[PDB]
Amino acid sequence: AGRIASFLKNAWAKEPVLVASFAIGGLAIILPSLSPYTNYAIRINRATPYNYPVPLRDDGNMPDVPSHPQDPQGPSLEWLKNL
Amino acid sequence: RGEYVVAKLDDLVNWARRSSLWPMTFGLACCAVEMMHMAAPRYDMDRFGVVFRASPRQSDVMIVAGTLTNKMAPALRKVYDQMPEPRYVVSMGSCANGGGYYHYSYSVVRGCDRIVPVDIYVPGCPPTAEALLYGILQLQRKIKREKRLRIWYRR
Amino acid sequence: MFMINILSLIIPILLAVAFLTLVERKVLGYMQLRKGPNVVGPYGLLQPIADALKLVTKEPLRPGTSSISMFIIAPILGLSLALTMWVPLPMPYPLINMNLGVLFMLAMSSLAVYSILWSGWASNSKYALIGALRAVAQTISYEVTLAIILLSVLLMNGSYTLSTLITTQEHIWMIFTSWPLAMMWFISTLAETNRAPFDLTEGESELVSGFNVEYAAGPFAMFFMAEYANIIMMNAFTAILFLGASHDPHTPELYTINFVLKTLALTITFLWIRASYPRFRYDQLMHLLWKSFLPLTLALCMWHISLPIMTASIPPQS
Amino acid sequence: PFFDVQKRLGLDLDRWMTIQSAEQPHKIPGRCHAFEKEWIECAHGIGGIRAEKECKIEFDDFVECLLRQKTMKRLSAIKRQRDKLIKEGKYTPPPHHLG
Amino acid sequence: MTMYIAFILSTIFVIGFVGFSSKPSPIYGGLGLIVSGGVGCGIVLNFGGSFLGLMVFLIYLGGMLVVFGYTTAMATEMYPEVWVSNKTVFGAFVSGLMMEFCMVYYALKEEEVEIIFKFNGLGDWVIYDTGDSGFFSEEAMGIAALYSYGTWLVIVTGWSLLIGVVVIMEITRGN
Amino acid sequence: SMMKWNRERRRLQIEDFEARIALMPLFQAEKDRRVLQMLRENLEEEAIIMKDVPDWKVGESVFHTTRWVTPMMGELYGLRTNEEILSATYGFIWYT
Amino acid sequence: MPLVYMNIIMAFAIALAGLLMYRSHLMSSLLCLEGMMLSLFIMSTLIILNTHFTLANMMPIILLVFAACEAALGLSLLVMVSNTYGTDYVQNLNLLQC
Amino acid sequence: MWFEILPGIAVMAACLFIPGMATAHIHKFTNGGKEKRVAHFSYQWNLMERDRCISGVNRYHVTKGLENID
Amino acid sequence: PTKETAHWKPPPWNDVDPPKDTLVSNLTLNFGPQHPAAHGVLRLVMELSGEMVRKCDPHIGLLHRGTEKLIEYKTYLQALPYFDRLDYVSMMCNEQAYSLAVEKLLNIQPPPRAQWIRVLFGEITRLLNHIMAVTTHALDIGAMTPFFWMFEEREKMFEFYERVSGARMHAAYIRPGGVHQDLPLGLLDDIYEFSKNFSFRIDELEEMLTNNRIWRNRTVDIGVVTAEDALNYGFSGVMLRGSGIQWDLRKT
Amino acid sequence: MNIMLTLLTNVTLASLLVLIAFWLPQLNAYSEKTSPYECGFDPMGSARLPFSMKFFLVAITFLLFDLEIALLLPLPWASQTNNLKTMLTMALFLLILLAASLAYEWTQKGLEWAE
Ligand SMILES: COC1=C(OC)C(=O)C(C/C=C(\C)CC/C=C(/C)CC/C=C(/C)CC/C=C(\C)CC/C=C(/C)CC/C=C(\C)CC/C=C(\C)CC/C=C(\C)CC/C=C(/C)CCC=C(C)C)=C(C)C1=O
Ligand code: SF4
Repeated sequence: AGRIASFLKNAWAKEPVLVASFAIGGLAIILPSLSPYTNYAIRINRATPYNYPVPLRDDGNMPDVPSHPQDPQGPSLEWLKNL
Repeated sequence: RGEYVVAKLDDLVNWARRSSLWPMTFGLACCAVEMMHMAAPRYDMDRFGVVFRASPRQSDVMIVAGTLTNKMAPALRKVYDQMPEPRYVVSMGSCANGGGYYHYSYSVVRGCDRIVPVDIYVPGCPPTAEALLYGILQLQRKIKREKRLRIWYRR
Repeated sequence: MFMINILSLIIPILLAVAFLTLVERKVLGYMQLRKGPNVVGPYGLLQPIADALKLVTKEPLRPGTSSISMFIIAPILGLSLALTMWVPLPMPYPLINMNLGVLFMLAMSSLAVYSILWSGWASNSKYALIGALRAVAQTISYEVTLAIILLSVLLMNGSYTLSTLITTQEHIWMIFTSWPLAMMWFISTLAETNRAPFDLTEGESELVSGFNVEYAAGPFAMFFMAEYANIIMMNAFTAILFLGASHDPHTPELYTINFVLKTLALTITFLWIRASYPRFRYDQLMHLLWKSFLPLTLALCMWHISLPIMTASIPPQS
Repeated sequence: PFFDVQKRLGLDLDRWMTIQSAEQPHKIPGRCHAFEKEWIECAHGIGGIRAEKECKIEFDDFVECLLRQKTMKRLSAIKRQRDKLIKEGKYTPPPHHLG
Repeated sequence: MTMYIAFILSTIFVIGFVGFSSKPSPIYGGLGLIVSGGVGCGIVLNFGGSFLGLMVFLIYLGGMLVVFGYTTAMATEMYPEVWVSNKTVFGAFVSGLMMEFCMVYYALKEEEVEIIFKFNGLGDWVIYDTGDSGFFSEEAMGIAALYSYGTWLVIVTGWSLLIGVVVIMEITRGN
Repeated sequence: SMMKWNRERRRLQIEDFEARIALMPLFQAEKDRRVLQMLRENLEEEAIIMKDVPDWKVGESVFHTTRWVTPMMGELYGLRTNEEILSATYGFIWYT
Repeated sequence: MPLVYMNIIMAFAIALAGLLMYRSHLMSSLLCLEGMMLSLFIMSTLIILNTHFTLANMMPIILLVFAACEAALGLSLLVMVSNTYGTDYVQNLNLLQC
Repeated sequence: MWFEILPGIAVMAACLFIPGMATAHIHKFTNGGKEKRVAHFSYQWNLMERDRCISGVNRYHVTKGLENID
Repeated sequence: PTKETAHWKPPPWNDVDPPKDTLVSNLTLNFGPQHPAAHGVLRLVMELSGEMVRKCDPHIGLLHRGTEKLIEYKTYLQALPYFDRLDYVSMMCNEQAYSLAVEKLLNIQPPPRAQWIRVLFGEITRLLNHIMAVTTHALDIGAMTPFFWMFEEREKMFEFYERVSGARMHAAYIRPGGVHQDLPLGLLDDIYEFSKNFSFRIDELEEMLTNNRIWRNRTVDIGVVTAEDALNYGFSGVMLRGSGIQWDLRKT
Repeated sequence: MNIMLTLLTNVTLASLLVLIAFWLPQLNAYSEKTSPYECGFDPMGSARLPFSMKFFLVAITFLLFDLEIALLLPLPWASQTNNLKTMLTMALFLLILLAASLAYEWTQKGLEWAE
């Protein structure tokens, strides 16, 4: 209680650089897990098509895959536009 | 004929030397403090291209500032002997010029000339800063009247 | 006309370095109540010419206790690396679009040790042999901090393409995002160029000069040219890295003017710092970075690598 | 390996990189992905001292894809004969070979 | 003709190595290594290895810096050796020059040099591969995969560097 | 500010890429024809080259597999002009 | 196998000779030793860039990181024989005899 | 009297000024008024090579639109 | 063993060989003699295990003039300027010391105005000499600006020195039996203006040096001198006052 | 070509400067100039003796940190990966190991410049 607070105060006075570094570091690990946008960053990275989306051979009974690149169905990234 | 070109070229060279002489400080006594006053704001040696600070390897002029004792003499000799050409040595102060107050001492040489060639004799005890500065200007005019390549061409 | 562009890069940098030797003697003097050089031409404009001519026609003394090979090679390395390290700079259109320009230039920045060591040892003097190791330790121990600072800053840029750095800043000055980092970076820059607060190699009481002791005239002036070219080059690096500017592609001159103004301001800050501060001690000099700078730099790098992930704001790779 | 903990306790530790037909970053195939796929799927559950002879033609096709020893030697022979007869001067390369 | 540069980059690599290994003064071996590394950075670079070339540039021109750092500290003496001091070093150097010269002369005549393995003297420009890269450098992306697929590699390395600083502590501790 | 600007830059990159995917098929369709043109030109020319040599089976494939491989760039830019091969290999590396 | 492979392999062979055939210096020998790994580093990067071995692109730096560590201790050992013995000249390096 | 420094850096500014437009203008001079087409990836290099081939003058920065085709 | 095995001495039982020739050395440094960072003349033959200095050995005599031999050939009136040229940053203080000795021998006291002029100009000398010490110290440490900023004021002091005696440095002013001659008219007013203006630059120097991080760090708590060990060593002046002994000849 | 042309231009330019520097001026070439220098004296019998030192440890920990700096260099490319979570944890491991090596260097004297 008192000892911990006094030690924090002394560190903030004796080696201020050490406490600043330790603090900002300790944040650096625990925020990314807590933050609700890292999944959105994963979505950012998966969104970028570095290579060609090679099509699939059509044979019937794939309603999920759009027939045309202008078709409504299929993966969409309107969240990317709003972001 | 060749005098025109060689004179213009060597005039350029001696001007460049004249406006960029670099003192090798070397203050031994109160003459050092007066020289330091001469580099102070008021007179501002550094304005004329003189730089005051200079290692003995990169320097053009030695100011023998103060009394030169017997124990000092070998050190001053080794300093000047290492000084690159051109090397004009100015002696400031009655003590360095010859003898001084302590002329008839037992461990003080009776003049920097007996140790090292002196190019400009600056008198004063101490020579008031502007008198030193005037000696520097006299050395500058001496560098102006320099005919190295003329004598080479007319050897 | 490529070689013409090269020459238009070297030669103006040479005049810039030349007149830096005048602007420093004027700025310092005015900072300490001295008028500065104003006798050689108007306002001392011609003074750098005279000293350059003197040093060219000053006798270059051969160090008798030396192997001339390194006594000649070290100025070559120091000067040539300093100039070729200007090659990939983002002027509105950088001369050489090297995909790893920042890493390219950081790697070449480490090469100044390869002039310092040969100068300090080949000249074969006590001051030289001391100052060689001391300055080498300085610059190598600050190169690491330069490296992590560069990486942490770049983690928000996107890549090592140094032309896209402008595209990174565009809206806001990058210092607004990494002012704690830049404050270290700038200072480490001050350390790497061996300037009065952090020089430690001159030390005109116990090292006198450190590396440029026995060097005289021309090879001696070449190391000054390297030193006062690294000033401009690293101040320009910091200028683009943190002090961004506008660049309209239809008007390239605008970014050029803004960038040169930033470089001049930063160099004036260099002269400003040196004209005031005392000089570090080797003990404190390495205490400053090992004990204090490095942990903060590590923590800041951790912060600046975690930050783009949590904000879902990773910079574009291409 | 001597004590293969990798497949016993069930994880890859180094097998991801061992060969170049594995899942490369962003599907960047190797130079000889087809040949080494052929070789690997040829020699699977067969035994090294038995598979080295059945999967031979695949193996040297793989090695020639890696090094191009035979193909570059063929090119060297072609260049040799071309320069020889050009120096001794019979025909001229067609304009596609000049510009 | 700057065609053969991709060849000569290796060639200056060889004879800068021999003098580096000619057992001269330690700094002259260092100079040989320095020119060898500088010319080998071009060898990796013109093959497309921009990042790896600049990487070896940086780390290696720091690494020879530190091996210098003790050469003037724990390796100098009253009379440092010179690249012309010992007589045998010249013989080592010239034996360095004539071997690969004879072999390349053969590879220029027969193109089937029999030394050790099988080699062809028909330059190096052939062995490159046609293709593309889209909008990503293969080398950079591969070295970036260290933090996604290099699961074990970074772990074992970082552990080794920690153990390395520990042993560097302990051996030089001086009781 | 950097968060929003970097999101916009990601938007620009996906747009530029989408252009790249849009135009990739045409570049592929010109490239295979161009490479096959080099191969056929080299084959016809080398056929005349190899008539005199007693043992050189024309157009042979060193590979036992019948599957087509990407031409090794050597036979691509073979007897071609030295500048053509110099560009084809070291242009990207040498370009600034 | 083109001439670049010959050159770096041949450079490694003479590095083997130079380090292993000691002349009189320990520091220069470990210098030859670290040049050895430079030759191997270049050699390794060659095939890896050549064959589009995308993963193996990280092997050189990995190969690098350990190798300097060796030199990191090598020269570190060099000082420890040096302060007592005086030099790195390995001909006094004889105390351990029997 | 700080303005005495103003000439001193002014030429200095000009000294750093020249590398700015000189590289900027020459690029614009060389590439038909367009700025240099930076090729940071092999796709850019392939585009530049196809532009050079299509130009027919071995000059990539020469560009022809639909008027060149049917 | 056959033959050469004879020259194969058994190893010791500790497994440590008898420590070889003593290489312990501290690499003597001469640290001079020109070395203009000593006011120009000095020699320090230093013995150091690298950094921590083990044992120094200053060599004074590098500016040796036979002044103490020179005095007993001139009269006291002729002997006065030696003291002026003796400690050339505190001229009038040395002249005060010598003159006070002389007319202490003579059982003579200077007139009161002579005493007041003496103390006023001795204090101006004190200002000059302290400016010397602090500014040149900052120059050694690295600070260049406080040198010139206070040296302009030192020149202003030199103007007063010139206006009273006749030379800006070596006054020969304070003679036995009172000062040589009266001050010029208007000198007091100029002294008044300078004194008004001086504190605003004294504090200005303070702010640059006092609270600065690196001025303190290079200087704070380096080379402590014990108060007891200070006075036995013959230390005096601020050297004593720095340690803590309340002693000052001006008061006691 | 281009880049190599710039490197060639710079090295030749530098060599012309050093050639004019070392050849143009004239020297009388007298013996006593060769005497070496130390603040007025010569460096007695030193300036090549083995340098009994202590900051060797700082010099070597430089290199040991430089390897890890090389290891963490690929980060800007690495941040462009699909599995960002693993990259985050493992890069954080690398910087934590940096800090731990520095801390062990710290408490166990180490980076403390030896006396
Ligand atoms: C009482 O106690 C005391 C002490 O202790 C106890 C002391 O200690 C001291 C000692 C203190 C001092 C000496 C104080 C010095 C004070 C001064 C006012 C003098 C110094 C003044 C300055 C403004 C400082 C200047 C120093 C700087 C900036 C840096 C210092 C460090 C260096 C390494 C510099 C050393 C000098 C060098 C290198 C020489 C300079 C060379 C050049 C400028 C070369 C220029 C070349 C060119 C321009 C080339 C290009 C030319 C052209 C024409 C371009 C075009 C050409 C083409 C080919 C294109 C004292 C006095 C003291 O009282
Ligand atoms: S001449 Fe006068 S001021 Fe100069 S040193 Fe001698 S006594 Fe002192």
